[PDB]
Amino acid sequence: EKQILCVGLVVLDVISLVDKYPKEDSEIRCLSQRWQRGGNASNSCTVLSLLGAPCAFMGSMAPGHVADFVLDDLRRYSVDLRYTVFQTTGSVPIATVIINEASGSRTILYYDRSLPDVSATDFEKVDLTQFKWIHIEGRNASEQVKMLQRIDAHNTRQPPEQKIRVSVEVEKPREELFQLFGYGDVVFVSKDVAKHLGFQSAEEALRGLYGRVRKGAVLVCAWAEEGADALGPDGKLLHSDAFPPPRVVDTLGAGDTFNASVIFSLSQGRSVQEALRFGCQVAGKKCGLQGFDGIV
Amino acid sequence: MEEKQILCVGLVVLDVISLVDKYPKEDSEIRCLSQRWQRGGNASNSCTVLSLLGAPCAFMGSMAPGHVADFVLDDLRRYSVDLRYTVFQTTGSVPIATVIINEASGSRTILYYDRSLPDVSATDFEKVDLTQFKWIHIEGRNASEQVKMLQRIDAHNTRQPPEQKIRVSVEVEKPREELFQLFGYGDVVFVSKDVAKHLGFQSAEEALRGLYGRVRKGAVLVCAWAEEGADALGPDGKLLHSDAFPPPRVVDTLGAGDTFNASVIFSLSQGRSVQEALRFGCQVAGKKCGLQGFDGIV
Ligand SMILES: CS(=O)(=O)c1cccc2[nH]c3c(c12)CCCc1ccc(CN2CC[C@](O)(c4ccccc4)C2)cc1-3
Ligand SMILES: CS(=O)(=O)c1cccc2[nH]c3c(c12)CCCc1ccc(CN2CC[C@](O)(c4ccccc4)C2)cc1-3
Repeated sequence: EKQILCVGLVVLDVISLVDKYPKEDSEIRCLSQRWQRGGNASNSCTVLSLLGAPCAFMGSMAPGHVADFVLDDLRRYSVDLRYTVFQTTGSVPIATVIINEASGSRTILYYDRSLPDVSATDFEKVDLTQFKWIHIEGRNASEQVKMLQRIDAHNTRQPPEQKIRVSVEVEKPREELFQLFGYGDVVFVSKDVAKHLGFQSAEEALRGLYGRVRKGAVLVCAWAEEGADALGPDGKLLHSDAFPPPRVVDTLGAGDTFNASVIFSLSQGRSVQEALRFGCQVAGKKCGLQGFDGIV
Repeated sequence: MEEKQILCVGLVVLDVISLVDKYPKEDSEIRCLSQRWQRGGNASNSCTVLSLLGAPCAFMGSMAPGHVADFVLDDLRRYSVDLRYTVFQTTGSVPIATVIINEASGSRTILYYDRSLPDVSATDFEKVDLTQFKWIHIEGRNASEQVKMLQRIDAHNTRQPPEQKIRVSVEVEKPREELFQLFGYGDVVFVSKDVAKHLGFQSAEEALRGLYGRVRKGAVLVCAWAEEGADALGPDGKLLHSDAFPPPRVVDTLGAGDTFNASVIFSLSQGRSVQEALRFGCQVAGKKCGLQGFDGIV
């Protein structure tokens, strides 16, 4: 059966759950601490798996103890490991995450490991007949554009029913990533990217950036407690309010939960308006739980 | 018979250090300057310093087998710390502490995670042949069990001539009510600035005057107060002081308190006066604050 492919990076999150944000130069006792497999594309596979959609993860990996944890973690979620790109240099990146249970905040201290990125040559090895949807987490944009051109070229030879749907996420405010707006059926732009571009709402960001998307594409922008908006070729702005839980305890991976839920809903043939609502409902539910498991 | 060792009873921690250029704002993503794995724990860090200073030492702590235990045991072993009294546990794991070191300000922020590792009990301590040690330092943790260990040392000392008596030090570093009974034990009592402030004291002198009535007859109460230096108070009621010796650039204060304690113990265990030991404690700890880790102190 056709799967959803997620192309991105896997990070190991070292999470410290606290009752208050630590003051500089103090010693605080953690409520709990845990290891969790992170990374945008990687979190989206976890959510797609929990929602019941067969999915695969394509990312760079370096052999060892961290890879054993990560691959074992993916296996627990039946996330297909076929396209794992093993590297001979670098390590899996580690992120230190402070989660403030009282405010719901997540603070990340990121450590780059010098792990080589998935290249266009690595992607050429992917048998595209096995996938109905391919999601690409924007990172090494010049290589990723070649991957997207490979998908576009495959799609020209397929009937409309057999075309692979594509989504791209532009989550970091890096100039190199903005070329990715012109690719994919669904383009996810983060609130962080929108604010760095001068936009003060999801609606402003969509109207201001729609000119950059491919003909027929849907541009999506989640705006935390203000909910999420989308804009398609008909010019109709779509919106869903946020659905915050009674107590916000964990926002780590909330954006990834939203993206996976929108992809899931759209792949099942739901409207963009239904997909936005579903995204907000699942991410909102996630924000009231530690991790992802409790969403189901 | 060989030179007698200094035994440190405490816990070994794995420090997961994030070196940063600024203190992270809540809900933001920051890139670390570097990240490293370092063996921590108060008594464990004091062993590192005693070893670097050249004093033979031994560490008694709980351990759970695994990758973390292999890293911390190999690290202690590189410092020739005697580990024959390591208590291997069948439940729990070696604790992990997340440390944020702000290179710009010289701060250290600790997020500590108790990994349900059982503590060293009084029954575990009963197995220690005390004839090996000239000094026993106890990092306050499971106080009711530790009080029994201290009573065992006191009982051993009643049967020994004054030259053969084992000197004892205790550290009360965490502001936990259970630990305050430990002030009544040991020849030397270390009280942290954190404990003193939690108890309402605003200076080392106030803390020493305010807490001296709780120490054993003849004990020396010691309190280091970061950039204000360190003070000590003994049975004559004379408050002793050393100013701090700050480095030109304060880069790493993680384990500075442990550097001070080990240096004071080292100095007193070598017949130096309390005044000489305070000065030495500030000199070594002040030097440590100017460098990442402990090795550069020598
Ligand atoms: C798809 S979605 O569901 O729209 C979504 C996607 C991505 C991220 C998201 N964040 C949040 C939502 C959300 C929406 C519902 C839950 C929620 C409640 C409260 C806050 C606001 N809080 C969270 C810490 C906070 O940002 C903070 C900052 C600094 C100090 C203390 C707290 C202030 C955000 C969200
Ligand atoms: C045995 S000892 O040597 O007395 C000692 C024992 C234990 C801890 C120690 N800390 C420091 C010393 C020290 C003494 C000399 C070096 C020094 C210089 C400057 C500061 C002050 N800095 C360090 C972060 C700081 O306290 C901070 C607080 C909040 C925000 C940002 C930084 C502001 C402390 C020390």
